[PDB]
Parts: sequence; C-alpha cells; structure tokens
Amino acid sequence: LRNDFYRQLVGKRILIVVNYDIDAICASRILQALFKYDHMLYTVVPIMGVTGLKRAYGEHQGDVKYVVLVNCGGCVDIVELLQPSDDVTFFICDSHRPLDVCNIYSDRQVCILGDASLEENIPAFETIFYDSEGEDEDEDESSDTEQQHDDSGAGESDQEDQAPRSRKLSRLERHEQRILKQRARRQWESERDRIMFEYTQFSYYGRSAALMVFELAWKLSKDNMDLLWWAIVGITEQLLLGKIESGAYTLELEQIQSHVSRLTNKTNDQNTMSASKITFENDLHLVLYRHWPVTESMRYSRYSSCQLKLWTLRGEKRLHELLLEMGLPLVHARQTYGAMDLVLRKEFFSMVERLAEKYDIADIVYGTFTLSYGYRSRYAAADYVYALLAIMESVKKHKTPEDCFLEASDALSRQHKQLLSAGIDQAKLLHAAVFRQVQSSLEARQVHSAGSFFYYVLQEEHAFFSYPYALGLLARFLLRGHVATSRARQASDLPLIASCPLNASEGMCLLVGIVPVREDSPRNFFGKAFEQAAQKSGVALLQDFFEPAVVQLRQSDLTRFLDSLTV
Amino acid sequence: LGPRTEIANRFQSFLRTFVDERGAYTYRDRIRRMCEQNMSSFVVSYTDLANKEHVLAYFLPEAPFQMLEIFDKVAKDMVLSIFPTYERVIHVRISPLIEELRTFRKLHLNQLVRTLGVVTATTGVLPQLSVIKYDCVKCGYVLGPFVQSQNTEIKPGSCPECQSTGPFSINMEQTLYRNYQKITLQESPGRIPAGRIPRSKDVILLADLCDQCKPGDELEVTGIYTNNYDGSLNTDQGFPVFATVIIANHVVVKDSKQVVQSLTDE
Repeated sequence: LRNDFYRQLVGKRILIVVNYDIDAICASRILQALFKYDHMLYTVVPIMGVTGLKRAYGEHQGDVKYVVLVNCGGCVDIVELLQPSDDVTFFICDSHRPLDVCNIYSDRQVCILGDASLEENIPAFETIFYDSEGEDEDEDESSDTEQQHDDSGAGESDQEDQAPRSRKLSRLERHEQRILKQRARRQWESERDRIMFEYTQFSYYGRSAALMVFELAWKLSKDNMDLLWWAIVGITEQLLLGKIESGAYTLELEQIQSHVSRLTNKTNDQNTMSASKITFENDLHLVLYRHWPVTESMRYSRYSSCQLKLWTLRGEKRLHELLLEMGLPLVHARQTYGAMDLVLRKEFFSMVERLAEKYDIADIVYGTFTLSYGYRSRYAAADYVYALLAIMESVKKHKTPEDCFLEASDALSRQHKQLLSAGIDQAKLLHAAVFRQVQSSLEARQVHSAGSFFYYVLQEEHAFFSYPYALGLLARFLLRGHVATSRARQASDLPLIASCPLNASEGMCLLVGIVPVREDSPRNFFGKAFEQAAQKSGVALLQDFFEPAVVQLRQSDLTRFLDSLTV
Repeated sequence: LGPRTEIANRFQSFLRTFVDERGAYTYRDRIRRMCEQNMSSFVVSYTDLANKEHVLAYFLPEAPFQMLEIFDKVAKDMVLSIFPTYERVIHVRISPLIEELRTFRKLHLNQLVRTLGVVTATTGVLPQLSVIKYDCVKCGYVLGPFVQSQNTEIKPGSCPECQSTGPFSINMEQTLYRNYQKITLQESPGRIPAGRIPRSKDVILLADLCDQCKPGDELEVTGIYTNNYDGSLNTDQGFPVFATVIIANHVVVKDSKQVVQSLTDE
C-alpha cells in the first residue's frame, strides 16, 4: 500500500520504465501525467536486460532515494546488485512472481505489496543465508579468534560447542559433537525438496502493472475513462487465456463489470463525440476479427487451424460447407467486414455463437470492450496490441530499437494515430508470412521427436523474425497441424522447441520452446529445463535477458548441448 | 396444366431418394456442392432419368422447353426450402446418344435433341432481357404485372395507374440482363461424307454458357433445333430468307487437350 507512501512522493526519484513489454508503457505513460500533476520532473529508461541496468545507473550514480521495481526483482539480492543502496528506497509493483526473499527480507529499501496463497517459504532466509558446513565463522583452538565475532551460531559457526545460536537440536552431542553438520544438511536440504523445487523447476508471472494504479488513483476522483483503455492493453496482453493463464478472466467479468457497470460519470449525457463511456461486449479474441475479410481469419486462426487443418484444402471444403449454414456470399467473404454490406456485418456475429456449436470450435467467443474517439472510426478493444509490435522492429541501424521503444510511448495518445495504422501495414503481412515455411514444414515433417519432447530448429533467418517473439508463435502455430493431428494422445502431447536463425548477427543460435496442447497450467519446466544441459556442462550460455524462457548459444555449441539436454 | 401435378412429385421422388452405386446419390450432394461453389448448373444424365422412369421420353418432346422449366422450379423449391440461408444471391444440364450433322431436319424441331458441332471465329459477349416494365406517363403509379415477360402486350387505357395511360412511357432502370456471345459452327474433317456442303449454322448459347469457346475447337452440346424468330415474312421474292437457330443447354467437351481420363488409370 502507498496511500501513505505516495504522500512521500515529492523529492527526486527515477521512474525507470521497466523491461521490454506492452504492460510497462501502459502502466507508466499514465505516470508521466501524475508527476506533472504534483509538479515532479522525471526521468525514464529503456530496459532490455540486466545490461541496461547498471551500465546506465553507473552514469546516474546519485543517492536518488525513490526507486522503482516492476517487471524485475528476480535477478539479484539487489543490494548485492546496487551496493550504492544505503537507504535509497525501492518500489515493488512487479509481475515476476518467482522472486528471492533476500530482497523481501533485509527489508531496508523495499516494500512488500504482499497477499498470496503461499505459506511455504517462511524461514527460508533463516536457514539458507544462515547455514553452511565446513565453516569458519567460529572460534578456534588458536588464541586469535577467542572473541565475539559474527557468531552466527549456525552452520556458519563452530562445531565444538561454542555457539549461542542453533537451538534447533542438541549442541553438546546428538550422538557426537560433529552431528551438527548432519542435521544442518538435513534441515538445509530436506526443505529444499520444496525450496530448490522453487526457482529450479519452472517460472511464471503474477499480475498487472497498473490495475492497482487504477485503484490507487480510483480514490483521487479520477474518471479518466481514457486510462481504462490504456489499462486493458495490459489486461488482454496476458489476461488472455489464449496466451497466458488468467482464470480471473472469468472472475473479472464481475470486477471490471463491478467497475464499469457501476462506474458511470454520465448516466444521462453520454451519447456524443469524444470518448463516449465504454462498453463491455461478449466478442472474440479471434485473429483480428474486424477490419479485413473473413478469408483472412479463416486461415490465420489457430483456433480454426487447430481443429480443422486449413493450410490444406479439406479445411476450405469444410469451411464453405459450414458457410452453407450461414449461406454467406463469397465476394463479400473476400472484402473487409467493415466494408461489406451492412445487415450482414451487423447480423453476422449473432449466429456464429450458436452455429459454431457442432463444428469443434465453440470457444472463439470471449468478453471484451469497444470504443472510439469520434466518427472517423470505431477502434476495437482487442484490435490494438498487435499493431504495436510492428514498431518493435528488429532493425540493425543501432538506432531503431531504443528509439522505437519511445515511439510506442508516443503511440497510445489520442493525438498520435497516423503512425498507428503503419502497424497494420506491417502486422497482417507478418501473420500470413507465418505460413511461409509452415506448409513447407508440415509436409517436410521437420518436427523432430528428439526423445522426451518434440523438437524443431530453423536454420535460415527472416528479417521479420530477427525480432524474437514470433519465434514462440510459429512454435505455437504448427504442432497442432501434424503433431496433434495425425496421432493419438499418447503419441501427440509433448512440449516443443523453436530455434531462431541469426543469419545476420554472427551466429548464436537463439531459441524458445513451449508446452503441448491442452497442457497450459502445467507451467513450463523450460523455466529451468534448458539449464539441464547448461548446468551440467554449459558452453558460452547467456541468461542476459530478464525473461526466464530465453537463451543464446554459439553457432555450433547446441547439439552436444542438446545431447546433454536429452532428459 | 394438369399433368404437371405428377411431374413435380415424380422429380422430388428421385432427386434425393433414388440412388445407384451403393448409396448417397450425388444429387443429394450435388445441389450443395454447386451451392457452395456459387455455380448454379445442376447436371443430370438421361441414363439415370431413364432408369427412374422411361415414361420420361415421350410426353417430353411435345415441348422440351417445359421439361426444363418444370425442372428449374423443382430446383428453386429444393434450394431455399433447405437452404433459405443463401436465398439472397437456376438452370440445369443433361449429358447420351449421338445424332449426326445433316440428320437433324425439318422434323427435328424443338424436341429432345443431342447434337454436335465445332467452333470458329465469332463475336463478343453481350446482354439480353426477361422482364416487362413500361409505364409512367399520366399518373404512372406502381402497377407491376406479375411475371418477367417475354413478348407480351395488353395495352389498355385501363391499367391500375388510375386505369389510365393509354399513351405510353418507358423505363431505363430496374431492368434484368443476361450476358450472351455468338458462335460460329464448324464440322469435323474426320467424319467427312466426302466434301458435302460445309457446316455452319445458326446455333446459340447463353449467359452461363459463355466466354469459353475458341476458334477451330470443338464442344459437344445437348442442343435443340429451332428457327429465327422471324425469317423475312412479306409477300416477297421466290424464296423466304430463312435460316434456323440452335441453342445450348449443356456444353460438353469434344477436345479435352488437358487431362483426358475421367472415372487410363491402370
């Protein structure tokens, strides 16, 4: 809580705007407003990894006491990181769930926004940072160390019955004096059945970046309805169960309903031009449903493509034969929905909810929003994150990537929209350059069993996919095709690998991988799994990214690495 | 008419119930195939028609035109009763016993016919009509005769625009068309009866049967023999100026320069 600490927020600070994300700029660009509200001058930062972290703060070495932590924290006992932390406060609103308690405890310059269903790490700092064996933090027979040292009385301290602390078992003797180590490893390790089961099994994330910030500012008599749309960007970034597990998807159908079915600054005069009060609507999260013809969707939909095999023609025979039950035209089924005749686009959605009942794809419809600025338009709630990431363009001019991070922050203004359609120049063509090796894949059958998973690697770059995140998508695009449709469950469901050719960046074998179908809540051991081969051997490995699921090799230090990675 | 009572019933008795070849006769699926193909050219074979009712050969050619309309209406009444869905966006075909050039004759007019030919140079494509709207000069109210009308007049002074408008006006709007391109016929140099007169005759096709022909190339047609609407009628010279016209129902390839083997595979 900071209803009290926000009262403190006057003196100098840094609002770093945390590592690569949608949600950051959503949950920060709000705050360039609030700072000019309370008359605060500011400074904000691009982060791509721990590289950026001190390479810049080493340039900003003050004692600036009010400091942020979002999308970060699972990196260092960050006093170990920022040793110039003496009393310089940090601020926690991070979504990275698995973090170390060393930054929770020693709670000098950190603030716990803590409420959760995990009472499993209670003394984990009281032993882990407290114990050791073959330990020197003790007295000795020598007359030099017969003084009050940091007598931790622990697995740090003596094993000759000179130690105040360690009331856990007997100190005179259990069966001998030296059984202290035995119980120390027992107590150390027997919980590492759970502790090292934490942080060495998988990784996943928490919650929002500005939902609290809405509620923080909800008290401030602030009906900045615009900011709600800024908010939902971060919501449907990863509340979407199509990407990341929410559950609260179906339980904030109450809350934000309880927000905005409640919150109505105009019950009487809301039907006019600028930013009419919003709606919730039961809609899709379909592949860019609105602005281009159906025949873009009916191919480019994974939820169609998962169940129907549409890269080939039987899908299309299945397609149109299901358009029998609608009896849609075809010319109209190849122009933009918004451009079609009108009773069709109007009437269209109403029947699809019901006459998708029988054709294996019933779960295309979800809950969403929709609103505008004026009368040029009706932008769409879900139709916004995807044009953004066309500006996350992996140009190697050395100027674009940092600077285009700034353009994003200039993007979500009402004033700045000419740029915005440029994404749509870029986005769709990506989305159908998607197939550009897929049907070359499913028929080449470039899926590799590779033991206890499924496995793929690409060996030729895309200027598109130099940029990293689509690597996950293509991985998420195909195993449905052959691996999930021509098989039984025993021979189908296993996770996958997805390599990234850096045909330009000197050769370093970038990669991501993902779980099998219908195993989502089974969080990915890939949170650690790639440490398997690396922990054993490791060869020039990197974890320079903030992300867990992310790596970087050499051109040729991947196969024997992968051979170690068999397990 | 009376007998058409039976015909529609007899049609609907087979287009989705009579079957050969171990079930699921195509007609039950052909309709929807063409429907999902936006094509509108349901095809038949007289063989299976004959397998159903061989009475379908001799109350027919008293007027083969009524057979096709009576079939087109079964179509419409089968399409939208089952697919009212796609009702906001027919003709049929037959395609099997050969007759020869210069064997159609005086007697082979306007009957069940199956006939052949070859292509040469001809004209482009153009549209035709179906429907009667002309009126609006006095009162010009909406009257609306109840048919698309081919060659029909009444011409009263009484017609429902205050039963008026003995004088006349004309519309240039709300007016159905249907493309059409003319042919030229030719006959084969394989089947020559030794240098007889060279075949070329007035023969016709229609909107859907269009934009496919090519010179000195061949296509077998169902075809049915008629004459020009008026071949030079006046008390006149020592001969009438008569030609005679044929018109296309189904066009069925004679060349097949592409893949030639239908359902050799061994």
